Amino acid sequence: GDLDISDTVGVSFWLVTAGMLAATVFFFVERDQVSAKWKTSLTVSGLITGIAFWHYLYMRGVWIDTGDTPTVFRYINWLLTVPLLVVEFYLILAACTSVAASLFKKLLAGSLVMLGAGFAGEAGLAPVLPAFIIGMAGWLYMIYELYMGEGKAAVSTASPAVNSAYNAMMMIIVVGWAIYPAGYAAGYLMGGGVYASNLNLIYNLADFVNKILFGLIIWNVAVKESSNAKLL
Amino acid sequence: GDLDISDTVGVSFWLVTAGMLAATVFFFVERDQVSAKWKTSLTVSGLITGIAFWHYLYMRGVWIDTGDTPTVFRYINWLLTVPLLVVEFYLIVAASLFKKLLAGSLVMLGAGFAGEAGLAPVLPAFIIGMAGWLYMIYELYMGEGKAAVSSPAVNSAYNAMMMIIVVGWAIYPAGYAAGYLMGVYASNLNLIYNLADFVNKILFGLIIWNVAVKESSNAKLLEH
Amino acid sequence: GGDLDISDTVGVSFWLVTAGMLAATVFFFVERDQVSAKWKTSLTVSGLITGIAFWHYLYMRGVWIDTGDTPTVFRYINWLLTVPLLVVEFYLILAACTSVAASLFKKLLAGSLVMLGAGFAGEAGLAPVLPAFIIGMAGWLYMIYELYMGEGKAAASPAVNSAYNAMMMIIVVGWAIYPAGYAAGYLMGGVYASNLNLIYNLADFVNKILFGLIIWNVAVKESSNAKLL
Amino acid sequence: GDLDISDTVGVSFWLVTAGMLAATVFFFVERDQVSAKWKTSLTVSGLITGIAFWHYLYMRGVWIDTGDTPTVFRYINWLLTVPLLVVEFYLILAACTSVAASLFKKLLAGSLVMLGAGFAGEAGLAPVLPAFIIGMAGWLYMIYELYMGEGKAAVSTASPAVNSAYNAMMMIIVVGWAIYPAGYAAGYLMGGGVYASNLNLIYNLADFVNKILFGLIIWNVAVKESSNAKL
Amino acid sequence: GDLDISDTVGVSFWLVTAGMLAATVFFFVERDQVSAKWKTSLTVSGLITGIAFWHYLYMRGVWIDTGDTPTVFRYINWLLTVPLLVVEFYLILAACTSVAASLFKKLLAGSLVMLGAGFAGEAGLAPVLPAFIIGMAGWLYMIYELYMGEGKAAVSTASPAVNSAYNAMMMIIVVGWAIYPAGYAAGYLMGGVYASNLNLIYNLADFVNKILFGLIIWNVAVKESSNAKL
Ligand SMILES: *C/C=C(C)/C=C/C=C(C)/C=C/C1=C(C)CCCC1(C)C
Ligand SMILES: *C/C=C(C)/C=C/C=C(C)/C=C/C1=C(C)CCCC1(C)C
Ligand SMILES: *C/C=C(C)/C=C/C=C(C)/C=C/C1=C(C)CCCC1(C)C
Ligand SMILES: *C/C=C(C)/C=C/C=C(C)/C=C/C1=C(C)CCCC1(C)C
Ligand SMILES: *C/C=C(C)/C=C/C=C(C)/C=C/C1=C(C)CCCC1(C)C
Repeated sequence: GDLDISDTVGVSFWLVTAGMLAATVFFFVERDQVSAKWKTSLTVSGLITGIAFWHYLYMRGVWIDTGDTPTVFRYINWLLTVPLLVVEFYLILAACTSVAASLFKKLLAGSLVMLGAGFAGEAGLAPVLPAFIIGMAGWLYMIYELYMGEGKAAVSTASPAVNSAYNAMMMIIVVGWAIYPAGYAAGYLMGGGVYASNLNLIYNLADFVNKILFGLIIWNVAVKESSNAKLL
Repeated sequence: GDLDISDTVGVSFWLVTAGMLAATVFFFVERDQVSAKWKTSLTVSGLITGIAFWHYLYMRGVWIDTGDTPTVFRYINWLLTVPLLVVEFYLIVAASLFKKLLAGSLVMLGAGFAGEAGLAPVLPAFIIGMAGWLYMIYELYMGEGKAAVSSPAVNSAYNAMMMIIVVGWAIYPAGYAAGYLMGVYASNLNLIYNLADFVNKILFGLIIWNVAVKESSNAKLLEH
Repeated sequence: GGDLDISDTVGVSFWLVTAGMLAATVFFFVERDQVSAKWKTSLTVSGLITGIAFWHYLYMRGVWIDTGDTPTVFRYINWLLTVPLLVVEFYLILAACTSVAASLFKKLLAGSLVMLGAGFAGEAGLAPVLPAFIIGMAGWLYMIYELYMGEGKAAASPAVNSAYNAMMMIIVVGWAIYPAGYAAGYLMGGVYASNLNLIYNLADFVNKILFGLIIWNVAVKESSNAKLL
Repeated sequence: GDLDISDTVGVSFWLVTAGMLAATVFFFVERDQVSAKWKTSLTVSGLITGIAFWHYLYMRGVWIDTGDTPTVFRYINWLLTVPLLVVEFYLILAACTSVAASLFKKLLAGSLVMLGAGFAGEAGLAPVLPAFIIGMAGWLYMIYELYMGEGKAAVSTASPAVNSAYNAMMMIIVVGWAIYPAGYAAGYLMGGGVYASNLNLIYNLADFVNKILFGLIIWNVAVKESSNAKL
Repeated sequence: GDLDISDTVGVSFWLVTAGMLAATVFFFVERDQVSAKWKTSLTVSGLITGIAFWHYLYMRGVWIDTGDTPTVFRYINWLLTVPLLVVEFYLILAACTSVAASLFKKLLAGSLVMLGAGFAGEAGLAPVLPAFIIGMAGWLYMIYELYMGEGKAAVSTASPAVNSAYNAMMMIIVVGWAIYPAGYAAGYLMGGVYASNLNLIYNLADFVNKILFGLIIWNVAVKESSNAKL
């Protein structure tokens, strides 16, 4: 049975699964193109893409066998991978800020509320819009604390590579992550049934941008910095 | 079809299965950032998560398929993994302590199993289980443990292995207690076991990793 | 559970190329330790191209044997994932030769996406077969154009030159087998299912394995030469 | 359904399967902890544990499914691994004596007689008692050749590591290997019926001792030498 | 159930499958015991045994389910692996002569005629005996070109290791490969198909020529790499 090109959510799942699998191999193998300062970052990136891979196989499974949005798998994957992205965030902060381990506590706290509220909405354990609002709070609390709350502590200019990582991190958590709540709105906040296709299409683009492309930017910083240190 | 959310135990199983997979990969890959002094410790850590992963697939499998607590899978998994944790201490008087810790661990698990499998009433089983566990902690003080291991990095490792067997390990008897010694609560029992395996196998290996990476970086830094 | 059907010529070809991508992937990933930092990402990308092909070859061949129909979607999804990856390789190479390298990447991607879009519309019956072929060649020739004339018309290293040529050579001579196969299938005025698949499978072998091999040969030579210091 | 605890043999296969899994990973991954002097040894060590894992999977399948002692799988496994262990013995002996090549041939001949006889017994192609004796002769001919025959050549303490590995080889053939004929006696040479439970339990233990544990001995010696030689 | 010991060839398939599995692992892992000169060699060797393994798994499936000879899996396996052994030969040849590229194309052409012929026979596409003679000609032409043709161009003392690898290559294509036609002869060239002998001989041939030949190269390479460091 060839892929059904009409099942475009079907195809999206397929594409992203391959993207996850590839990225995963790429992050692990390229660990040797970066130095000890950078290796653990690549491990975590690969680990994030890796877990998404397996969860993508299951997500696609259920879509195709039932045509229902795979909410529980979706959130289980976020539950597992969001904390690790937070760990990448922490790893970056620890290079340029005194408050890195305290921030990590609050960023984690943000993310759990963000995710729990989201899930409540989609699970029908809470009305959609209220749940969206609390979720948004969670996400925004993280942004707040990172740049305006406790995070305002240090913006150490010391390393061009660390500024890049820091820049990339901001970019991902602000515009990067914005794709998910966009997804949630499209699916649940237009006119009450669920617009299941557009929900999943957007979620799928968001995991690609946020798991694969973020990983990719960090690797590029990592390789560039690694190579300049070699020259010297 | 989609994962059934109302099955909290099923979900917990899923999550730790993934945690174990992830940790196993992480320990193996990260061996390249720790000196020869630490590599084997990371191997052993990866082995523990590895075995736990396979056993989590089956434990989960049983739960979804029948609703029964996978007691034998659980205990067999501990039987394979707990010895490897004790090995990690020997890697740190040594051969004597290992043998004593092993015996403790085996008395501990044996009694636990006895109770859960119905080969002994649960309370006496709990006491002998507790005795075995308690004997392990004892041997790390007045006993053969008062051999002040020369090496700060060795000490941070040892301290953290000291702490895990005391506070980390307590989650299991807590698990047993919840399930068998309250007013069987299979659901609560499996939730605490899951959490205990998660904390103890992942975080402990994370500790060793952390010490090892720090020690190794410092030692390559003094190579100037 | 029987022996491979010998009558089924298309099956044998799928089977073979499947194996070839499998071998190739292992080859490229393993051999990374025979090339320098300057070349390693190339080999990775090379390996990911063949690895992703491998998985899709497994599905393609299963679609063929179980139904006998042509695996258009699996075939195009495969190229959608691998072609940009091949363009990334051109970018990686071109990062030496010019400072305009990031521009070319953007343009070559757009060209190739058009090339595959046209082709797909053709085989999918979303657009008539012959005009689809035309827009197909447009994207392709546009790619070839921007490399030979236009922007890619720019320049300590005797290896980046061979790899450059390798690229210019393959995107012209190598990639040609694809529209050659499309013509064979849909442009004889039914659909020539077997010829199509045989040529595509042949093109994939040549362009994914043999291209990867050329880069490997350049990287290996350069790394052992630069080692003499 | 959960593992059945009353099926002792069943549990034994499960434990040993998993041990073979872990040890395979252990011996491969740990190769970067030993010098070029020892790597191939750890490779062969992981191969033996590796091949044994796959066979343990099948052996356990058979038992769980039929209750029959999985003879052919057992001896197929031994046929693939014993020659490898004999290869490891040759490598050690290479560092000790000039007679190393003929010893290897002699030992391979011994072990094949040994395994052939044992198998004929268990598969019912020969009486269980005489097969055992020929089995034992092959085994004993190996031991003889190491201790009194062409192997009385040179103990030659070239290295403290080579000397440790040599002695490890010398012990295992005797004390470690002895578990197998003991298991075979227990299963075929003591009763009315075949004592399959004991037989499988003892073989399981013997694979564990000889593949996993003996592999760890080579690993131990090899890590110590390599770390010492580096400084 | 337990493996069926009466099925000699069943068991034969089992034994070489596992040997291919082991040998693939051996060769990839052991690359860190040889220097850059030899690493690709070991990679090709692993690739040969790796392809063989996957094919042996299908070949055994076919022998159990049907009891028939898996002729197409076998030749498909050979079609993938022989070109690779020839690539290996070219790598050996390149350190010994300057006519290596010409030799590679010659030997490959030889080997495809060799395989196409044997297959045509076994598949029933061509009478069994003329097929044998033709396939045999392809082989012999390969042996012609190495000993008396373009191969007469040069030997090499440049290294005693390259000289060993050369010698092994010359030996293998003569005594090693000879096991294959012997098997065909056994199977199709006696009375009115001796399927067991054929398959036993071919499994033996794959073992000697893929696993054992591989081991010889590996050995040359570890000696040479170990001396090089000294
Ligand atoms: C790897 C996955 C990542 C980094 C996922 C991030 C997901 C979010 C930031 C989701 C956010 C949501 C809101 C901010 C509003 C309520 C529910 C959401 C979950 C979809
Ligand atoms: C990797 C798994 C580990 C380290 C498991 C450890 C389990 C224990 C320390 C359990 C202790 C128990 C008691 C002290 C009494 C009741 C039964 C218990 C076994 C689970
Ligand atoms: C790994 C796959 C690669 C590099 C595929 C390349 C495919 C092409 C260059 C296909 C080109 C086509 C045309 C130029 C005409 C219209 C449609 C085609 C797709 C088959
Ligand atoms: C990895 C497995 C190994 C090294 C197995 C060795 C098995 C033996 C040495 C068995 C010996 C036997 C006899 C000496 C008496 C006859 C029957 C036996 C085969 C089990
Ligand atoms: C890895 C497999 C290899 C190297 C196979 C080699 C096979 C041959 C040299 C077969 C030769 C045959 C003849 C020389 C006569 C014609 C029929 C044969 C194919 C089996």
